[PDB]
Amino acid sequence: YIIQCIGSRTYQIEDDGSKSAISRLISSVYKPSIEELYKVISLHENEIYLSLGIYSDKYRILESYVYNLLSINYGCYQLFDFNSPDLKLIRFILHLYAKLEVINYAIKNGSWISLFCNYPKSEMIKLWKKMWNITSLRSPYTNANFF
Amino acid sequence: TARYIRPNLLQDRLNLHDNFESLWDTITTSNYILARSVVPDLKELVSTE
Repeated sequence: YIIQCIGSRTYQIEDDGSKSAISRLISSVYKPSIEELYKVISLHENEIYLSLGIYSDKYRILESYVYNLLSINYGCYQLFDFNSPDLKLIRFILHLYAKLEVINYAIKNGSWISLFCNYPKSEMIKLWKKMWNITSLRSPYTNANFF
Repeated sequence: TARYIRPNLLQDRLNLHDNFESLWDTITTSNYILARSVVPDLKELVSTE
């Protein structure tokens, strides 16, 4: 039903930061994971390492890290076009959170819901700090990635 | 008492560029790598960072 309404994608959502300028520059033969790029990007200009042999990319590293934590590429979500024009029903994280909520409701109800967001300007700064301090949860079994 | 062998070096008595492209390409290539083997490796220039 979700595909019938919003469609599906024939692509994978960059979830490793492989498509960032800093990574390309580092690619030295070393290969830092998304986690490392995430920690490194969250550093001060002076500290930001390029010790290996060699920007505001800061947004993209976070995107890949977040998508990884949402397994947006595994499970059944990998079959959903998360940039579907049809998925209008929403009025970066606020948006993705908005999209997931609508999709999940669709799966557990057959009907859609529209979400509105009036996030105060003050609240955004508090939230912004939280974004660069998210830890993980290993469990590999959850692996549903089939196609 | 000295003597020396004159390595003769007359021109491309074979105009190897007229129609034979195929081979020129192979030459250029060659002469090219040859060049890089020379082309002095640069020196000290504003630290990357």
